[PDB]
Amino acid sequence: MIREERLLKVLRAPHVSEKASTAMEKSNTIVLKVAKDATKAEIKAAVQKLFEVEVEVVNTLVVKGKVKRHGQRIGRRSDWKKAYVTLKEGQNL
Amino acid sequence: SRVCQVTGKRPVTGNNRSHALNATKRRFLPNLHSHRFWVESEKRFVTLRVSAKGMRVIDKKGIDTVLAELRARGEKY
Amino acid sequence: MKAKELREKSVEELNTELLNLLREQFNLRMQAASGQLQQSHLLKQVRRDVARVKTLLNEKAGA
Amino acid sequence: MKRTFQPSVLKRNRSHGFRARMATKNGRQVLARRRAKGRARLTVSK
Amino acid sequence: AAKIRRDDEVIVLTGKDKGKRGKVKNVLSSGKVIVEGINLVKKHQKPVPALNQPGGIVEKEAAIQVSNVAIFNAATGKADRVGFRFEDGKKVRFFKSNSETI
RNA sequence: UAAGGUGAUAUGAACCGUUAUAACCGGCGAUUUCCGAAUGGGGAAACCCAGUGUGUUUCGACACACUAUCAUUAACUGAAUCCAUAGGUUAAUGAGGCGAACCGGGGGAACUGAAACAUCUAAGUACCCCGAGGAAAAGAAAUCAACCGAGAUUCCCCCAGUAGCGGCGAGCGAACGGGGAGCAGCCCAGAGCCUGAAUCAGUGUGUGUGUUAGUGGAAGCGUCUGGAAAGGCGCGCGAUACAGGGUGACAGCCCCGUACACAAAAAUGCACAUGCUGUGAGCUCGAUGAGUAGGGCGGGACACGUGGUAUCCUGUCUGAAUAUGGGGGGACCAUCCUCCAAGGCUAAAUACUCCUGACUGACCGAUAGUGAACCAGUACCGUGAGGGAAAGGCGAAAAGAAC
RNA sequence: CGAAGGUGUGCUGUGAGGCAUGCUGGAGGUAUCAGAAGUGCGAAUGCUGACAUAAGUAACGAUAAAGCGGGUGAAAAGCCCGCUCGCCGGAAGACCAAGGGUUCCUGUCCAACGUUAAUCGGGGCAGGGUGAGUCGACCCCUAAGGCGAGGCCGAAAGGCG
Repeated sequence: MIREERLLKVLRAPHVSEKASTAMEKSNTIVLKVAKDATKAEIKAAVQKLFEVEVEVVNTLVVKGKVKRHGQRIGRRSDWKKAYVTLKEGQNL
Repeated sequence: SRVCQVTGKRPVTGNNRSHALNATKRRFLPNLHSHRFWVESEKRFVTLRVSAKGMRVIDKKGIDTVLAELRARGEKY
Repeated sequence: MKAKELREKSVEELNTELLNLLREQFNLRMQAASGQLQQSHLLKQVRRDVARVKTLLNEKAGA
Repeated sequence: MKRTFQPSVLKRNRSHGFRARMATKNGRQVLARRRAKGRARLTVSK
Repeated sequence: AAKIRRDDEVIVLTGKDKGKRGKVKNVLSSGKVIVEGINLVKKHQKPVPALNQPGGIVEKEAAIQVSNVAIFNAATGKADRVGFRFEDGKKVRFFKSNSETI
């Protein structure tokens, strides 16, 4: 099918909120970080359903977790999946 | 393993004793050979690894009774 | 006796489960990433609400 | 000089990894000893 | 139950000023109560952004214990101990040597 | 049970709640990602790849369930090979792996001692493996005794470091008999009367009794020192409660408590006619476990090192009588006494603590006590198995020093 | 109305020792008589921690040397900018695989690491940054080799296939 609205829990944060993200928003693409087990078709259907805008293609990259912690206590941030949602037809930006 | 399959004879470990009573570990082994016995009721030859005492037990008791005890124990015949 | 869910012993709980996920929990996530103040207890309340609805779904298979 | 340690994750895993330990009963005993000791890393390859 | 309520007119027994009487503001989980105007102390506030920008030596009430704080009695002007008894599941705190329910 | 809460370093922000429905604690549930016996195939742990069905479908596909190996049983097909087996496929049941100590069995050392060392010892010890159970093993005489008798097994104290074994060296070391804890005996080898005929095991209840949250719980003021009184002083009260812990210094009467009385929706462990289901009473007659006892050869265990060596197991080769009978009483024979091997089951006294709760200590107090009082099998070191630390105390309250 | 501990003083006994007291300390100490010992330390190339000595001594890591002007800064031989000078150039240039794992980029800081100072850095603290139908892995297939249903063998474990 088109994947279910319950299973469309992939859209976590709508914006990475960065200079690169705003630059490719003002030119062409929406940048947002989605899930850990999402697929390209899942993010495409999520954008087309949860937003009103149709989507051309989705480009996904997995971001590693930073350590970012001192010497006495050692920690590691969570690995997160980013997507580059390209939407050309039917866009307002 | 070397099992008599009728009488259940097993390798048993012992000692070698010399004239000066030195002790060295040795193994006592059964007299096992693979023998086909003719079973009339099954109309076929059944091959079993058996001892000499197991063969005399077969000659005393009957191959039918021996295979019945074998089926009771569960070992494949 | 500590908690009462007689308002959700009704049938057709899947549609309010859908309304709790779509446009409510997703909207709280988008508004929390944008930055809002009153959303903070609302995420906890919505998560406990979907937990209650799904336990009643596991109770009655009629749904 | 070439030193004794030249690292490679494939030979490291295939020698000292969890599947290599669970293949043999002595490696299973090694993992049992490390679990009984309470170590954070039972398998050091993974 | 608890011998000390959220808002009860209470009299301290030991320390600071012994005889003074106050009303309970907050009861903490450590066994301590903040009572109005008893453990007056002069803490120093740092410069904080938005609120408390200049800072100061502004006063606050410190924590005093439920052991040191005792329930005051209006009928007899002295500290009174608290017992609780009722036949129903709902209990009532009763004064000792006065048989009056708080 | 409740007026306070949203676990800790850790403040904050937004909130929830009245003892009548916040949080907290207990019984019963719901969910329980992935790896791991891992079990759909694979694999370099937490990853890759599927197959068959059911349902939907926006044709892009999506959700869920099942699919490992072995053992037993049943069904269907089925070779060489005519019948029949072996095999193959499906279905139901069961197993796998983990775990500190105790237990039974299978293998089983050496350092060491003999002032060397080889018989001997260390020692059936360490270790490896298999198998369970809350205990395991053993167990109702082919047993001791000595002409009187005892009457299954286990464990404790004697006997007793005796008798004896021993390069008669080092060393090893009983039983008989006595005092105790605990203390019940049964079933098949076979048929009839007898057929739930007692006992035993499973299964929700009934009652008593605990367990897993809890409830109430007595009785102190004034004054001096002091930052603060629980201390000094003076006068009271409780005590089936003066075990203990904290509170600004040492509290029977400030708080939590304790002695005492009470309480369990719900689930569970022990004890009845348990209701039921199965096994199976009691009487009569009959029998009494064959490659077995025993023997030769080689070993092993009995305190017993083959010696005059009885007893048990048997790798090997043999091999009876069969209640007109056989075994034992420490070579062996006669008399006498005693008991019936070659089939099984069995509580208690017994050994142990990974864990749970309460209490105790002429036990330790941060180089001590666990390696670890501190985010310790952590940091580090090694390819790995593995090794493995250092590190406690502000104050009563942060009032943690505004300017 | 000041315990144990610490630090001086005085007195005393033949000795190990004891008593009193000033200062520090800010909560314990336990005559006398018995009782039990983890009961006394200068040594063991003793174990652990602290700190001296040599001593402000050797050394500061390829002899591919640097000089100047300006800027920032509390401070400049070392940082940035610029002009000269020198070095490598089948590398001391550039790109992968193994390996490492955030060291990459930007803003800030100079306590500890930089064998000196440091405004600087592969250092501390915050944000960022890795986009694939065609490049690799995954997947199809196989060599050496591994595992191996059934099987053969082996006290058990297990060995071979």
